[PDB]
Amino acid sequence: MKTIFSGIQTIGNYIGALRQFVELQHEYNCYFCIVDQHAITVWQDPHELRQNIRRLAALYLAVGIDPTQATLFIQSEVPAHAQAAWMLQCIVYIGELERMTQVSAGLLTYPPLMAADILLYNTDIVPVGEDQKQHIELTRDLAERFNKRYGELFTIPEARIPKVGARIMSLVDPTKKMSKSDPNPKAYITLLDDAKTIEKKIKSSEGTIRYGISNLLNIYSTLSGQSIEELERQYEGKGYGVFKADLAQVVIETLRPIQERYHHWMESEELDRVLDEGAEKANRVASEMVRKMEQAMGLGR
Amino acid sequence: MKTIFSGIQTIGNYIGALRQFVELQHEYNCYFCIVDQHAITVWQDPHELRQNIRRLAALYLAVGIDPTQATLFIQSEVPAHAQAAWMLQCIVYIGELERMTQVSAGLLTYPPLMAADILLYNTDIVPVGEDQKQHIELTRDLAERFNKRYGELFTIPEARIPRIMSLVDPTKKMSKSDPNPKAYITLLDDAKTIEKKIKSSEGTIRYGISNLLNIYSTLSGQSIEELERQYEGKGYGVFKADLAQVVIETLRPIQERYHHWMESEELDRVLDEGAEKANRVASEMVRKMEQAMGLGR
Ligand SMILES: Nc1ncnc2c1ncn2[C@@H]1O[C@H](COP(=O)(O)O)[C@@H](O)[C@H]1O
Ligand SMILES: Nc1ncnc2c1ncn2[C@@H]1O[C@H](COP(=O)(O)O)[C@@H](O)[C@H]1O
Ligand SMILES: N[C@@H](Cc1c[nH]c2ccccc12)C(=O)O
Ligand SMILES: N[C@@H](Cc1c[nH]c2ccccc12)C(=O)O
Repeated sequence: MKTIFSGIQTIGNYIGALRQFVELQHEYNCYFCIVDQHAITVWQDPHELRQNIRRLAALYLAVGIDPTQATLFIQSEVPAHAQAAWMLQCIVYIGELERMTQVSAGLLTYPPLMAADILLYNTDIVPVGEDQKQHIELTRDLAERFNKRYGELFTIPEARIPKVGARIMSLVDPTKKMSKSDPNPKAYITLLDDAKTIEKKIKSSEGTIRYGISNLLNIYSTLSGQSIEELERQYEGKGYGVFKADLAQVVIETLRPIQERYHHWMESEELDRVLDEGAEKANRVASEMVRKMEQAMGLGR
Repeated sequence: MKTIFSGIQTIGNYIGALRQFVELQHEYNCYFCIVDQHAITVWQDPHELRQNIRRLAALYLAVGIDPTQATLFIQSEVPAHAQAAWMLQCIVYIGELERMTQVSAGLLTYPPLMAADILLYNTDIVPVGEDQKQHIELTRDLAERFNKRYGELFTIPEARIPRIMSLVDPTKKMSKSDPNPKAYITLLDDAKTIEKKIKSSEGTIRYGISNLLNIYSTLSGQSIEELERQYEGKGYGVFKADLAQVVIETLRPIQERYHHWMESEELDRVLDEGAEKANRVASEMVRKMEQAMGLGR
């Protein structure tokens, strides 16, 4: 089976990145890494960090990520990551690092950690956007550079969101992508948003439902299963008011089961057990790579 | 006891640092790390590397380093090293790094790794020279910045070592890295090489001749005042012949033990026990670090 690696630091994420994973995970060997070591490249409150790792894990599970199916782990719990990362920072060039479009040295040297994340698992696909295209080009060069010197250890990874989905825009600025990092909470809808916020958020000159309206349609159709033409027919003479009233219900219906599970997980001692399994599985596959890598460089014995 | 940490990548060395430790290990908690991870910041042949790691260990044991006493281990075998290094590579500044007095990024980022090497063990002293003084001030700075943000978790380390020149250039310092193999005497140099190297205008033994006295004076236990006396009214030929014998006598039992360690499988066992011990101390420091930063659970 092919290998997929996703490193994770809104309904736009569910719909673009996170949704097709609940089933893709059945046809692929999937890894969902919570990159907490990448997160400290910037200022964190230890309490929020620790607590943000938890919710994320519980959310991926609440969404349908199956731990029997996929490997969901926390990056720092697999030391092979920081190990392979060091070896790769020894083969990478500063020039390469500074040329990175995107001060603590972590802001500069994190690219080799992201490459280690990927290369450790002999991954084939990396479900990332164009914003990470440069990071992938680089981990692909690093793999090639190492495979040529020491002989082939790595699969050269490819940048793909297999079965990718509609791009979700902001509710305040439909020319802007939906981002949880938005200063206006009204711009996005969070997977944990309560029925009432969703409604209010959805509620806030031409008047025709035909493909901001184009964003509400993309949201409506992916979430309801209907085609944009179905809905264009459905609302042929209808106003934005009832369309929105309808759309707010399909969003609440989607997030309800999700939110109900997120809470069971957050309360379950099974959450900690699922992450323990995932790091064991990962440490195993990763630990093996690290020693094949050292074997090749002449490290230790 | 106070903790001493030494990271290792001639007789100049032995006289300088390594020899005293044989006594010190009993009074201090000493760690002798073979920095194989630092070694890869520059081009290595995988075979020679793997090989040099082995002999360095055998040489240290052969010199008198007591494993029941100190901790001799290979850096790569303690993962906590690269983990702490990353955490410290996020608090260090690039500017800090770039002013580093000393291309592959390993050549710019290894300082945070060298500070972790030290900080992981709550080391009090680091027995290094002046060339590392910029390196130590930086690790004292990183520890400081960390404690003040998170709380008191590292002992601020001191750089103190509780000078032999080249034999071909007495204004230059002895260094294996000399293009000229006669500039130095290796610990493994045979008796013939030792003699030759030592044989190679005032003609008076008073303090390149001041260097020989210093080599002699300390491998012998005698003193310079007492050696000047001894060698009143003789010249360099005898002085040089007696001195080649104190050097052969010194290195001979070291070479015997070294060879025994090199084919003994107690070697791999001393190293296993060594990494095990390090992993224990370091691992705990690491989870204490992630605790302060909020990493994992
Ligand atoms: N508003 C959005 N619309 C579509 N895809 C998104 C949106 N927000 C995040 N993603 C995707 O979800 C994943 C999370 O990465 P990030 O871009 O940081 O959000 C990536 O693959 C993004 O491409
Ligand atoms: N030729 C030498 N003369 C005196 N001390 C030396 C000599 N070589 C090494 N040392 C000491 O032993 C160590 C090895 O030097 P280095 O490992 O390059 O920093 C240092 O701590 C020096 O202070
Ligand atoms: N760097 C990515 C997250 C990430 C870390 N490691 C990865 C490995 C593969 C894909 C993505 C990642 C981001 O900014 O969100
Ligand atoms: N960087 C040192 C060796 C070293 C690595 N880590 C260390 C920690 C403490 C003291 C020295 C070291 C050298 O150039 O030789």
